Amino acid sequence: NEVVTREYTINIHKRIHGVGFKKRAPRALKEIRKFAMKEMGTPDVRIDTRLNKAVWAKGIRNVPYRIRVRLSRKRNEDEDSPNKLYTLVTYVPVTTFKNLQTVNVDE
Amino acid sequence: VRYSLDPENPTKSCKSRGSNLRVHFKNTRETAQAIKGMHIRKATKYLKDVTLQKQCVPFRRYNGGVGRCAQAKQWGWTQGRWPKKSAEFLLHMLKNAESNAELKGLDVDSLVIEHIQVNKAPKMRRRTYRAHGRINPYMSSPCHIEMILTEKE
Amino acid sequence: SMLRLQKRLASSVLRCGKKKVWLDPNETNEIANANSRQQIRKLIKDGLIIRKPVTVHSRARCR
Amino acid sequence: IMNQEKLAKLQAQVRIGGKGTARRKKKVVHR
Amino acid sequence: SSHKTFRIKRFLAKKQKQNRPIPQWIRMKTGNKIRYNSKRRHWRRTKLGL
RNA sequence: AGAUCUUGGUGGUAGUAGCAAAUAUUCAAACGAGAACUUUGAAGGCCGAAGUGGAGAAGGGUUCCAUGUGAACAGCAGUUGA
Ligand SMILES: [Mg+2]
Ligand SMILES: [Mg+2]
Ligand SMILES: [Mg+2]
Ligand SMILES: [Mg+2]
Ligand SMILES: [Mg+2]
Ligand SMILES: [Mg+2]
Ligand SMILES: [Mg+2]
Ligand SMILES: [Mg+2]
Ligand SMILES: [Mg+2]
Ligand SMILES: [Mg+2]
Ligand SMILES: [Mg+2]
Repeated sequence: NEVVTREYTINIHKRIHGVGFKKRAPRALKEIRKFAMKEMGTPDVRIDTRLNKAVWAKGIRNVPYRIRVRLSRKRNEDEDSPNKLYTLVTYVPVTTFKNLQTVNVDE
Repeated sequence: VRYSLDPENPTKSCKSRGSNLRVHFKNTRETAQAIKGMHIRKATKYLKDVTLQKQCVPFRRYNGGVGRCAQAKQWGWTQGRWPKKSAEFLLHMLKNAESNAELKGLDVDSLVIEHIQVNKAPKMRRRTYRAHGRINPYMSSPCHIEMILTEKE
Repeated sequence: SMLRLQKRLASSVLRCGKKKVWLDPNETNEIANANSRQQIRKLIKDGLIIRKPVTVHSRARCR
Repeated sequence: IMNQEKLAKLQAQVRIGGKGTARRKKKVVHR
Repeated sequence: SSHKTFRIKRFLAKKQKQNRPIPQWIRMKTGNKIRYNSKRRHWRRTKLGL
C-alpha cells in the first residue's frame, strides 16, 4: 500500500551525539526529517508543530534522547506538484520507551 | 543580430541569446564548456543535476583555488563545482531556444548544442570600504551568452 | 499577506505592546482588509484580534 | 446546540496555543 | 531639528520642491538632450549646504 | 618606450583574500513565478528598568504615513526597505 501509517521510535541521542550546544535541536529536526525520508521514501516531509515543540521542549541543547513519532504517508494529490506523496510526522507522547517496537497503525 | 559562428544550415538550427546577465562570467564559461556538444535533453538533465549537486562542471581554465571533488573524475579533471546560478541561467536560455525551435517547427528531440559562447559584459561598479579610509571597487562580472542548437540524430 | 500595519494599529488600540497582539492566522485576508482603527476595533469585537495575557511571573516562591 | 460532531471540532478552534495559554473566547462574523 | 527658523524652513521647502524627477513629456520635446534630473539629491548620500 | 610622466582604459593576481566582536534559532501556513531572510501563528532564547524599553536637546530635512514597483542600491537574498 501507499497510504500507510506507522509508529516508530527515534534515537535522537544517537543521531545528535557530538553536535554542539547551539545546534542540537535544529540538527534533531534535520535528523527527524532525514529519518522520515529514509523510512517512507518521500522527499516531501512535513513535521507537526506539536512534534517541533516536543523536540524543543527542553531547550536548544538538552534534546530528549528518544522520541516516539508517527509517520503517515498521505496523498499530495491536491495540486500540480512534482511529488504525489508526502509524509506527515506527528508526536506520540509515551511514558516509557521500553519494549516499544515499530508498529503498523490502522486508520 | 550578428552571432559568431553562423550555422552551416539556418533551417535545421535555432538561436538563443542573452545580454548583461547577472551571473559570474568564469562560472558560466565553465558550465557552457561542460554542456557544449550535448544533446538538449542530456544538457537539461545535466544542468538540473548540477543544481542538485549530483553532477559537477569541471573548472579547467578558471580553476584558481577551486576545490577537488569526486564527481570531477567523470571528466578528465580533478577540480569541479556546482554553479547553481549559471546552471539556472543556462536552463532558461535552453528553454527559450527550445521555444524558438518550436516556432521554427523543427522537433526538439534531436537538437544538439553545437555553438555556445560566453562573453564578458560591461562591468557594474559597487563600492567597498577598507582599513585606513580607503575605497576599493566591488565590480560585478556579467556575461553575454549565445547559443546555436542544431538538429541531428 | 503582510500585517505589520494591522499589528501596529491593534497594539495602539488595545493599549498593549505588539507582544500581546494576537492576529488570527486563519483569517489573514479579513485582517489584511483592515486599514483603519475603526476596522481594527471591529475585528477586536469580532474576536479575530485578541490581547494575549501577561506572561506569568509568580511570587509564590518568594512568599 | 452542541452535538458530538460539533464538540470534537470545537476543541480545535478554542485552542490557539500549547499548555499554559489562554483559550479563544469567540470567532464571530458580522457584515 | 524640530525647532527651526522661518528662513531655514523656507530653504528646506524649496529644496524639497526642486528634488523631484523630470516630467515624462520633456524627453519628447524637439532637441531635448536631457535624459534625467542630474541634480537629484538624497538626504543620506549628500547633505545640504546649511 | 621610458620622465615613481598626465588622462583614460584593461589584465595577471583571482572566482582568490574575504563576507568570523556583542549565546540562537526551529516548525507550520499565507502571499508569491520564486522564501534560510517577508508576514501570521506556535516554540526556544536574548536585552533584563544604568535596557536592545518609552520620550526629548543638538544635528538631519521629509528620512514620517499609505499605496505600488522589483531596473539600480540595501557588499547573500528579499515577495522586504530609511
Ligand atoms: Mg591560489
Ligand atoms: Mg571593510
Ligand atoms: Mg573612515
Ligand atoms: Mg551621515
Ligand atoms: Mg606611450
Ligand atoms: Mg574563500
Ligand atoms: Mg569568514
Ligand atoms: Mg536574561
Ligand atoms: Mg532610550
Ligand atoms: Mg517608513
Ligand atoms: Mg545584495
